[PDB]
Amino acid sequence: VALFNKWPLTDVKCQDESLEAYISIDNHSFVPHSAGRWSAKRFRKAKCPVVERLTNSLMMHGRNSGKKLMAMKTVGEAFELINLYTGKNPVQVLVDAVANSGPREDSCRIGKGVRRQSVDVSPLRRVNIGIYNIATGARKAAFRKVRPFAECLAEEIMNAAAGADKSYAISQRNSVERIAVSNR
Amino acid sequence: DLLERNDIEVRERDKYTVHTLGKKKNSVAVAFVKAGKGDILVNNVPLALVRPEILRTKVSEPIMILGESLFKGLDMNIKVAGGGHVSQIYAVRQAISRGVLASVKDEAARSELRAKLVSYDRQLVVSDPRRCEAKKFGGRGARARRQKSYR
Amino acid sequence: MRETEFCTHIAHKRECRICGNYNSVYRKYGLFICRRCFKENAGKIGFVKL
Amino acid sequence: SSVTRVPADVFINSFAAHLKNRGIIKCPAFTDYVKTGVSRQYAPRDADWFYIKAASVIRHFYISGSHSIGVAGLARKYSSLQKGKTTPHHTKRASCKVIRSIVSQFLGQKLLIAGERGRHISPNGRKMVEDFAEGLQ
Amino acid sequence: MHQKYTIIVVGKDLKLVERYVKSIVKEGRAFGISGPCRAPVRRLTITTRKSPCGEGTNTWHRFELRMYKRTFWVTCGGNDISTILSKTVVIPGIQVTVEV
Amino acid sequence: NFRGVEVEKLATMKITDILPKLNARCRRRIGKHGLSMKHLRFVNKLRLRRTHLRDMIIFPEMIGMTVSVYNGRQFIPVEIKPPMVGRALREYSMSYKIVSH
Amino acid sequence: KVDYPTLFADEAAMNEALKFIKNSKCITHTQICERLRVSVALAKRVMRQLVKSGDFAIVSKSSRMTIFKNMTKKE
Amino acid sequence: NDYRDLLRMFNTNIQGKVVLECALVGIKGIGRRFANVALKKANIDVHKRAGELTAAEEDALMKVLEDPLSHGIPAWMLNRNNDFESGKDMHILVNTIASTHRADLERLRKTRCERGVRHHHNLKVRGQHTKSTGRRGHVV
RNA sequence: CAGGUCUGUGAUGCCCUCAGACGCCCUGGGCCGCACGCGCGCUACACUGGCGGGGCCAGCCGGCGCCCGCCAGGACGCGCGGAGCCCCCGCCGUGGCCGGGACCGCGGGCUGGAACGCCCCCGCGCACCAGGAAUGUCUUGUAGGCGCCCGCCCCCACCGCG
Repeated sequence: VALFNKWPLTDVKCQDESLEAYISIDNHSFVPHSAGRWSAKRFRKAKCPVVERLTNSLMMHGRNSGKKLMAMKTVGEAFELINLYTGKNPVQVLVDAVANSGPREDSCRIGKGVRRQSVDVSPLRRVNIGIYNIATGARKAAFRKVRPFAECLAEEIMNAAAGADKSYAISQRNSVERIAVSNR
Repeated sequence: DLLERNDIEVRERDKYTVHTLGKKKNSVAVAFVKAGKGDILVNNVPLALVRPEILRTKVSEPIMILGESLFKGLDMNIKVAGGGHVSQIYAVRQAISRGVLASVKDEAARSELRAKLVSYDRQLVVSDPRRCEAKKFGGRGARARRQKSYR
Repeated sequence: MRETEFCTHIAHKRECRICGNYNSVYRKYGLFICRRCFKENAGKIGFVKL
Repeated sequence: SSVTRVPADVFINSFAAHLKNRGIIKCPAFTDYVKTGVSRQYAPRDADWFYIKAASVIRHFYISGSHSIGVAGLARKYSSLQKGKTTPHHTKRASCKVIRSIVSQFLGQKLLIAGERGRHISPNGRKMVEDFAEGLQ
Repeated sequence: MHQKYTIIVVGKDLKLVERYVKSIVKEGRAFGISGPCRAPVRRLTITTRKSPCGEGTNTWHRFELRMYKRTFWVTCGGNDISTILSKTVVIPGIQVTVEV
Repeated sequence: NFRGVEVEKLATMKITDILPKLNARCRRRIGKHGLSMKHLRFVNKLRLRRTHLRDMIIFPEMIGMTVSVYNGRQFIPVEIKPPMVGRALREYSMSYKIVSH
Repeated sequence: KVDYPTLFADEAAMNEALKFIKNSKCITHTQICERLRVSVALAKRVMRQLVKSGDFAIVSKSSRMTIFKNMTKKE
Repeated sequence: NDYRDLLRMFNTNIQGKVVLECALVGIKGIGRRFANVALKKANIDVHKRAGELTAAEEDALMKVLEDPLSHGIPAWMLNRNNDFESGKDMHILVNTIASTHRADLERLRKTRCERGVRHHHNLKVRGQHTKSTGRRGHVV
């Protein structure tokens, strides 16, 4: 299977053994349009191509609700712009970006009378927040700029994968985690 | 467009061994399979050239998993009506899978071929049950409701 | 005389059969029954619910 | 058959150059400065648009075969939304005169024959359309 | 003589129309009466507010009059089918019409 | 100046003569649809010289003569002048009054 | 805050602008418009000239976004 | 290499940078015979980006603008279609638009007419709702 | 429930009215005014966008042709018939700009007995660059986006029901 008729899933293995189970490349299908019901069942969401989850996160804000065909086109162009600069498999750079963008600690009240305490983010939530943060940083970046959505999405993934704080998603992870360390 | 009796109306006879029906989101495809050279035609048009250029791989997906050699030797005439473009691309992959499987029929090879498709993609050979829900009074949406001004 | 000042046509005078009311004629299938008048007479016309 | 084997757009553009080269249609040049469809607002910027529309309209009449589609039906095939109003936008048919002019030229050319109700493609015109299609292939 | 007489049965109730179908098919089966041609149901619909006034959350009564119509084809002598109409079971409130 | 013709020429201008020059509504009112006897009879009173007809449109000969028009309560006095010819007097007589909040 | 170069850039600085994009390993029309401050409308017409040259090959070509990488220029 | 700075044509500095079919769209905010294209299309080509308008071609564009039917432009267009006083149809552009508009507005004041009386009070003409959307800037 | 409807009703107690009528009609005008406050909605604030051609996809359910007109619409006939989004190639390209389309001046139509109703053509080019305190709806074919039909109806939907 070559996603966008160009990229295999053979070398795409997640190094993070805590997050590897919830990221799946086995179900990948050229063109991330599988109409499989992810809403059904508590953890069927986990068994979904990571690239399709990104294609579902991309279509937000209402003015762009439901247009998967346009989102997956962006994912292909973004992957080409990641291949063009990183010079690595872009499905594998996304896998590293999802792994890093996910914070491991959050703040919730915990049966307190507004006093939040430290909690541990679940390994599914880490994957869901990570992808959501990648797409929302790009969304905000391309709102009023000549820079296309594809270019900013390509750059957040490239920045997250290393861990550069320029990524809106990694800044969010460090803010969430730090509030969790103090509310500990 | 709505489940009309227009199977033979497009093509007269032609020894179409099977007449499968694949239906996704109010779109039905009647696919007619006969011995051929591996040609597949949809709506009197080459299957490779389909309207959602991005989803043109989804149409050819059953051929890839099953194998080109098994597909070779078949000619399929598919007529899709109802529904919309993406469902019509989902209906034709379902129709192609069901029809090619019909040639094996009750064979052990069919059970393997149904399992082979069901593993790569389940519901490729099984209809998707989801259908549109009705609008209810007091809401523009089927379940959405009007904003409450007070309270 | 009186005739020229009596019921001169300005437009159609349409009423619900049974109510003689101009409002809400509801002539969707030529059934000129009032919206309220229709609910009293729906069983007789045979109109039925889900 | 043939016109299907060649992608629809790669046929229409090549046929537009062909229908300007063979002198088929001949733009009225009075409809050249008009905008097709009440729906649009800024008029075609192509300047060869009449030829693209002419090649598209013969290709429609070819796939119609004996259906013999009317000019108003073709106008509903070029209908778009009238956007730019506070009231929500709705679909609006294309200008009838432009299409009527295109179908008129084909009837005189004998590329398309007249039929009960709407006109349909003539055999003589079909020959030109399919030979061009196979030639592109 | 030998013309084609079109019988059309228009009925609000499905069970009543199915009964007329059984009688018509049985009487004309010898005369080669055609099997019932069922028309797409005419689900004439009126949705009206349940309240005479405008008070309360606006509620709607969804009333549907479904009309079921069966077209029948018999080709034979006219006099026989005129009698065939008497032979078929008469259903009150259900109508039959013959068109040549 | 009014629609090309000078005022003296436009007052001599026949009603079907000044109509090609007038606007679309006027052509429908004086041409295709036309007017009834009561509208004509009011025009006849103007001819006699030497109303509730808001629908009636101004005719060229009537210029210079002031016609009372009902607003639904009182007969508003409306003068007839050259640039307003062919325009319904219903836009000249006002039923409402200023907002005055 | 706009890119004032709009039509046919300027004169002889156009050659240096061409040199800058050739220096980039891979380019996008929007990327030249921000990096060179020349507008993306100008970038499309500039790019076709250096694609005819054969300096860059379009890895992916779409009406939405067109992206190019240098075929060679290695040494 | 060939690009020129903004030229003042018709009392406005039309930017040389913006496409010529739309750089003329802001002709002092008054005029636009082309409807985005017709006037220039009749004489020259569009999409020029502007700043390359030859002065002779610029004069030719001015000539069609000033005289509509001399170039055979469609009578269905034109800012003025009947001339309330003159009786003739011609394109009215730039300052003339303001002058003609003031005369029409003066004419409704001269012959008392509801459109003018509403205009004097600033009350909306043509638009018929003031109960709610007539708040405007807290004043009509 | 003292919720709402006596103004849907040859449903109706009682009071009023009852030929200078509160009967029933007829002409004109209002309900649609508007310093303003508030409730549904609608369209925007752009590039995942606008604009041009091309592909072309429904369902509740459903007529068309030919010719003329810039459209709007018309004439003359007959027996029939189908979306947006999205996809594809161009263009503009971060500029209140070609975003947006409020207003406002001619003009062309329509329907009716009659515009003040609606449609359309060239202008004209408003706020709005993402909305405080608050608040609402929603768990799969759902939200949201996007069309379409019908009800009332001379014309007319930013509405309701689908």
